[PDB]
Amino acid sequence: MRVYFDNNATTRVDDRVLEEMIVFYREKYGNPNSAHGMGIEANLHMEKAREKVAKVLGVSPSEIFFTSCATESINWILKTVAETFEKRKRTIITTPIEHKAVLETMKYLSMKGFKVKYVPVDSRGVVKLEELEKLVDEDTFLVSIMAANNEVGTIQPVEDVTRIVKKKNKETLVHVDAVQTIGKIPFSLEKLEVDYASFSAHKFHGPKGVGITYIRKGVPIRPLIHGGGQERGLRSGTQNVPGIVGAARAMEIAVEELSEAAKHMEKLRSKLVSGLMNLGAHIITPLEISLPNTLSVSFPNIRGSTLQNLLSGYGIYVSTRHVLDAMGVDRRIAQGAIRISLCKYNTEEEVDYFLKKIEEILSFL
Amino acid sequence: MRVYFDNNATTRVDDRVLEEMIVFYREKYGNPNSAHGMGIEANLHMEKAREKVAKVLGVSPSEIFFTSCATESINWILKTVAETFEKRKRTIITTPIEHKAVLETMKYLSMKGFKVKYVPVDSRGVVKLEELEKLVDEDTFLVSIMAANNEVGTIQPVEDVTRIVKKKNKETLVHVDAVQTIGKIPFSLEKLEVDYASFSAHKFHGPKGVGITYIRKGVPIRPLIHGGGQERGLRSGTQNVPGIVGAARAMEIAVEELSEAAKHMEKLRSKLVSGLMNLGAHIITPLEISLPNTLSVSFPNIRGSTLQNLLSGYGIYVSTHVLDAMGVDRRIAQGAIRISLCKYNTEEEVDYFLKKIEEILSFL
Ligand SMILES: *Cc1c(COP(=O)(O)O)cnc(C)c1O
Ligand SMILES: *Cc1c(COP(=O)(O)O)cnc(C)c1O
Repeated sequence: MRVYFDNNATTRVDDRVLEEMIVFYREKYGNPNSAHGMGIEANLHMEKAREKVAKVLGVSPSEIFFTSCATESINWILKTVAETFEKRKRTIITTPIEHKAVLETMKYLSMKGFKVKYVPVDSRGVVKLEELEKLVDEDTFLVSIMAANNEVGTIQPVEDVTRIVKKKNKETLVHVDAVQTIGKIPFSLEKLEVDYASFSAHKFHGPKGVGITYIRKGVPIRPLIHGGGQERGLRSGTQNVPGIVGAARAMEIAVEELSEAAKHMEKLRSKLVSGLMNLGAHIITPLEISLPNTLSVSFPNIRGSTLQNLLSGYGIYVSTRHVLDAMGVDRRIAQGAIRISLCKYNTEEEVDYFLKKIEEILSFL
Repeated sequence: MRVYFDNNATTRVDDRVLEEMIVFYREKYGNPNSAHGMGIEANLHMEKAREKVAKVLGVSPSEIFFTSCATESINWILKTVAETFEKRKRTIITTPIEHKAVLETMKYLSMKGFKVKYVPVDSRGVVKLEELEKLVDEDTFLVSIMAANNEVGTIQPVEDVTRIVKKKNKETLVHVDAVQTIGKIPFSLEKLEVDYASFSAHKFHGPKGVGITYIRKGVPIRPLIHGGGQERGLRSGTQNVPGIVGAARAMEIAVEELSEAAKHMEKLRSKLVSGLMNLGAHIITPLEISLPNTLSVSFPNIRGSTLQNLLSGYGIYVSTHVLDAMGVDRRIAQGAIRISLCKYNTEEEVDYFLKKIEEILSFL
């Protein structure tokens, strides 16, 4: 049996999404910027996708931008916003549990002369709100937080972070890496009061090669990619129409089936939690404040990679750092840590299979 | 019938290409950076794609990088190469007929304090070699030239350009926007001696959302996209595996059938040229030094947009600074439409095009 439990790394495209995408590869393949009939037709569907994404997120179509991935969206926002504040402001705040897309960009901005401060997180991986309040100063133009951690699944208090940041400095902008939200926990930007947000379609059964960016009307931004003038002149290059259409459909389906999908994942996760603890596993993920499909565990007596390799040999796929370290997790636990991440298509039969095979693997070791 | 003559704007994905892509959406959907079996499988196919592209272009697999589009590649190269020369060198040279991906990036680098020089082109759209030799100096760290113009089709003397540039300053790097080459004219980087080149899969029956970048082993480059470490740490973000696999297969097919395709397109283009000239059309495209599929024509006293609009109504798709750089008269420019064929266009479509465009000219 093939058991894919690494959905936080990427997901299989939904059959409904793929079907819609094929139309744009085979029939409506026009360039959305062309003034002719096939061009206007492509542009129509691209705009319909943008509107569908805006509706799901609760924002205006004009605030939705398409990129090649969330990593691009993140580089774009962090780097161009910084660029608009050069000579004026110099302080940026984020957390040490952010994805490398954010961290490596912050590392780059540091080299360029910016001051990046890191708000620590507690042992459950939740940002320390009291330390955040202190770190935010008048020279702070941007705060970048994630809606949920990809490795351990810890959900962050975005609303409190936004409220606390605005009270300490009304002008500070907030960016939310919202990649792990869609289809796992509810996420609307309608009343969230953030300025920028990043999403990746392949994390919610959408295709790879497509990122989604929310940029609040009027906030700072410049092009990371200059050229033909696509995306209101802010991100040039021919738009990945098939991808954009699939991604929008994927987002809509993910949010529409959220309630049922979340209950189901939460249920499969509880079966995994108990079955693994009974085999000697330490649970790293804080179950009460985490994505319902995510479960980071550890068998301290075994290297995570060794466990990962053996599971893969049995047709079971899981994944295997800077996050656990920031959480104060013991090095021995971190060394044997593996991440199990479900999707709406995972079943109880796969969980039973996973528990049975992992027990065998463990007895041989 | 439906006649798509706007292949230089984008093309329909080859059925053979799409068939391969579908496998990566449905079955082999692992993250190529994942350490497990599905990750290894995706990484494997992604590396095969890289090798297939390297083989086609005559370079090493380690010199091939995948992006989201040629525009991203162009931004990546121009912006980060310039970044490495900050406070050292400050002059960049390009032409006025370059695609906006290049011109807009130059406009940005100019605003950032770099000195951008523009080598003029002749009335046929060919870069003036004498002026190039003159403009390149010791402060010139990079020269960006296109292999062929997308609007009028003019093929540029890339070898001469590189040769002239190296003799004047052996340290100057050369980037070639090679987007309009693949599947239209032969293009190998094996003995070309350039440092960077950009390609766009959707211009050769590959998917949209995929760019191919050639970076000579050892030349300057920094990440435009920082993050997880993908593409040798030079371009992060989860790689578009289905697209990469599709783009490589498309490139392989395009080049493998270039000989037959280019002759077929040239035959179709000549029939179009004669038919259009026998209707009063001025031919803006230099037939002697241009892509075999491209034809920029203009009817006196008829706006290109109007002509394009009517052609579209008849199920015929064509498109409407390059002309300004070539010295083309305003009136002729305003009437310009661009016809661009692909290997799948037919003689039947050309006849239909000629018959309907005449009918249209009578109503206008
Ligand atoms: C996957 C992920 C990213 C990066 O997505 P790419 O699609 O690879 O660009 C960024 N942030 C988080 C939280 C992620 O899970
Ligand atoms: C189409 C084109 C580009 C841009 O390609 P995108 O895929 O839209 O990034 C760049 N240069 C030339 C010559 C082109 O024809």
